[PDB]
Amino acid sequence: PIETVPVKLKPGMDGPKVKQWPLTEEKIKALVEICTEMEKEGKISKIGPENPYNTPVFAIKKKDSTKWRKLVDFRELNKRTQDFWEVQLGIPHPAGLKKKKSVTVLDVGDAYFSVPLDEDFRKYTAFTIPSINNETPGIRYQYNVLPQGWKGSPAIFQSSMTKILEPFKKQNPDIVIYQYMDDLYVGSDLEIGQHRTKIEELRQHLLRWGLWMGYELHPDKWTVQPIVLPEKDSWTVNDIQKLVGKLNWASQIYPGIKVRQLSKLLRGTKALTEVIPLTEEAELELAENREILKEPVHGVYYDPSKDLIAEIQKQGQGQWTYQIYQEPFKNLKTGKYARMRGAHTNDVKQLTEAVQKITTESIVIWGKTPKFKLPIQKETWETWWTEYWQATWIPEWEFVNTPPLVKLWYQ
Amino acid sequence: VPISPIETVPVKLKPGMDGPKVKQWPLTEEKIKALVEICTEMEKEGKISKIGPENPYNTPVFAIKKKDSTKWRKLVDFRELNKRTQDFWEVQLGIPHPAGLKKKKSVTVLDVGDAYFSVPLDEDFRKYTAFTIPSINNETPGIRYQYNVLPQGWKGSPAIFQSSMTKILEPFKKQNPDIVIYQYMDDLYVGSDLEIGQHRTKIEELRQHLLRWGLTTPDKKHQKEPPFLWMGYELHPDKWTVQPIVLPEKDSWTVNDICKLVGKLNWASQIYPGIKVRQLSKLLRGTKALTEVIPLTEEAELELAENREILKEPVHGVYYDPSKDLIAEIQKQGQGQWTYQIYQEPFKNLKTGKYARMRGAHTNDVKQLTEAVQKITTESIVIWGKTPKFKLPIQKETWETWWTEYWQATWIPEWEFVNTPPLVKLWYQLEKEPIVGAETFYVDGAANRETKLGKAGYVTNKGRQKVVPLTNTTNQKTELQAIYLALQDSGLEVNIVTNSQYALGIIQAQPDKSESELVNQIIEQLIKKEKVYLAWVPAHKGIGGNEQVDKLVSA
DNA sequence: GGTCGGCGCCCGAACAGGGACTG
DNA sequence: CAGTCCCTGTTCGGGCGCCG
Repeated sequence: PIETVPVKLKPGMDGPKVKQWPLTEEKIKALVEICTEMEKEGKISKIGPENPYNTPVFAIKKKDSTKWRKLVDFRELNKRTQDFWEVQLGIPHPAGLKKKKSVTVLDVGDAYFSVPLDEDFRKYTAFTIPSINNETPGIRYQYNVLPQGWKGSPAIFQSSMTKILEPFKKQNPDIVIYQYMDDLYVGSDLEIGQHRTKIEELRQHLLRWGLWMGYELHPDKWTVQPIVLPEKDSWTVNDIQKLVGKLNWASQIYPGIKVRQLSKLLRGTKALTEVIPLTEEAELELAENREILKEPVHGVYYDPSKDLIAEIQKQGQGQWTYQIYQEPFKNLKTGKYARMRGAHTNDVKQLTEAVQKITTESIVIWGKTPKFKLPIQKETWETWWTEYWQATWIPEWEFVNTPPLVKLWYQ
Repeated sequence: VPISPIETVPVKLKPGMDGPKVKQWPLTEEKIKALVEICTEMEKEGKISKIGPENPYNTPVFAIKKKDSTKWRKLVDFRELNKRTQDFWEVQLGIPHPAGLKKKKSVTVLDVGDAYFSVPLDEDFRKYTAFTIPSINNETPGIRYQYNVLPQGWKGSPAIFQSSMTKILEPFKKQNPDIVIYQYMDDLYVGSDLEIGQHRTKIEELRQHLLRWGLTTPDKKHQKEPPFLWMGYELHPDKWTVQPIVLPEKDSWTVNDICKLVGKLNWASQIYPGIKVRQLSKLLRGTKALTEVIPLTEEAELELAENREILKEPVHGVYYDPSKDLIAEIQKQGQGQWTYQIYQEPFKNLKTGKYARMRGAHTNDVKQLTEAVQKITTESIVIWGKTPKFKLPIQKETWETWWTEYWQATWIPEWEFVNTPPLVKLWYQLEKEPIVGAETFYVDGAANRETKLGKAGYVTNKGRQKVVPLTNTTNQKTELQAIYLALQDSGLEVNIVTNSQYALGIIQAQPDKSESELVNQIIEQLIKKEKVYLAWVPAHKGIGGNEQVDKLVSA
């Protein structure tokens, strides 16, 4: 007996038409039990080939989670409905969430099943479940309620969500609550003990309205990875050539970098292993360049109308560096990840873990998911990335092949 | 017109477009009789109905012969209707494979006669399926019908049938869960671990369940005894094989004959191990006419004689056993060719295959091996839903050295080393640090865009120098040329400093084959060395001899 | 014959995006 | 400075195979 909020696509764009990729046996069995249960509860309903739209579907297991979780790759449908969840029913991003001592993520995706979906828009939520060895044709469904992983679900449920959080926000006016996709970010400066207690109060406060999980974050302990020059006492021709090449690349970001006096030490056609004493004019050019690398870049600020772009560089030995920017060489944040799961044995798992960590930071700081430039072949990523995904959202990505230049972001 | 028991599928046209209005082709008198005889029979059974002048739509119609039968098939040229009919999402995601079948006690295969003609069409859509049947006289106005079922040739007929057929089979599968029904169009593979007594009953229960919806299961197409003919294979109680493949024995080969030869060799490679179509596919490159006669090369005649000898011996595949692990083993066949076998017990292949795609202008064996592992993985997840364990002809230390040092993310699933030559290895290793006591070559090369003339050379720390003039070259070919000179004129250990990101990006990927002859000559020189250290410095910064050699190779 | 849908392979032409050099 | 071109990778169009 709930009225539906009318939803339309962006003008001049048809619905999504993305083929389903092969799924493993454990994933197909988990989707059949979930969809049959969702069909029994009226959440979904079978359709036919007269619906020309389709969206890929697979299943995941969150961190330290035994239960499977259905996930729909609504990245194409979210692009074709971008004007809805931004112009009409947007969500304000609290700038104080990133300054909390502890931030916890809650999966509230089960609440969106309580709200029905507009009848004219159900045609675009279609998805197909495959069968092993193509034993049976595709078993197609479509959503009758707000789908998990659709950017229009938290916008429609936002008015209902604020009224549920109003009694809790009143008693705790210092706690910041942000909602992105199927997740609820709750941050507070309280001690770690009483912080988890306030979470359980919010969990029971949400259970009495018809709704678990928990992933802890600490944004105040998020560090950045600056560009650092080596601190050598004896420099060789090879060291100075690598230093000049690194400072030449750094000059694209810090315009005050000079390599005039250092390159003068590379006049003769000397051997790479030969030791070179640093002149007086070169020791000052190196000390001044170290100071400029300490200063912040001039004119770097986040623009809400521009998309975020993230680049990841494989540094070996379980090390991974990254930078987030909207305009080139205007990095909003840099950093490095080390000793993640799959270190020293699996690159794809480390990259999948890195993308999830970077995306989570992009949500806490700016409230958007960046488009990734992944250092991996397309066929290598599309084969294994679903085996290591543990998040309810999926960012956009493209594939790059940039051989290492002068190892700029890692010593 | 009576109502069909099967629920219809609502079909629309694309918004803002009307039905087809095309004139009929001139038909031969032998096809006219074949159509009037079928049209008057489908009208009696309620599959087509007469229409008057109130239907302003029309589309051509013809008929082709059935294979190994005197009966004719009616087809409609719905090319104009398909353009304006709504888009459908096909539910046929792939093709089933016999290697993915499990051993069942009793097996039965049946076929539904005239599958499309047993499923009704949407009531509001029948008006757009109007056609004319010409009589034996050109002056006769002819009879006009409209379809009441799924026509053959319409782009929505296969998609509608597969989804309508699945909805009828769901209540039977829901009551009989242990029965395995492989549904592909009208072909129904029904297997069960039930005894042969209760199996015949369930088949007759299914033949009556399908009969309640207008789906006939004729005993002519019924199959009760092995070997079964299913999806183009021969299903035996313990093994399977493809139906007999016949390769043409042309004394003069055309381009279309090679395509039919390559197409059947690719189909044969799924169970016949060792099929190669490298030199035969080299006959199709740069060719324009399908009817152009092309002579067979010596490398293509040898490759054809080998594939003909493999097809002489009989091969058979087994069935999938979920209780034992899945194993895949790859072999480096030719230059750029790979073959693999998927099995659970030794020498009992579930299926075989080949991978030979050349990706990029520069590659090595480790990259191609990784691409093959990924092709086998995705293929295995389709058929069996799991990734097999791999037996790869690459040392464990060889792979550990590759992926740890490569700048891209790369990974291979759980695998083990099998010592089957030729092994896959890295043919050279660039040092991580400059080599002490090694001559340091500062190389550079440039060219002119207009004159296509350039220089390439080096200057070392021991006073050594060289400059070579080059004709019809580019800036990238000269910088590669300067590194090739430094490799030729140096000892076994050498440090090389360049300002070319292009030349450095190719060598660091450790290629062992390239489409460029200059790169292959650099590779052959790198294999002869013992220690090679490449380094990059920015140009125009007055760095070392890289400015002195830039001035020598400027023009 | 010159109908439809699906999947696979092989090729070339068109697209496209980055790096070094030039008015 | 924006305009090319040298190079390389991707995407798609079209032929064949196979199945219904």
